[PDB]
Amino acid sequence: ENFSGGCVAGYMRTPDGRCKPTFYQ
Repeated sequence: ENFSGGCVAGYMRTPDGRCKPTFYQ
């Protein structure tokens, strides 16, 4: 439900329609 939408900072915006965290330590 509403998978995409407004994401937060640090969440790479995939070019398909999703959000992924980029906390590479």
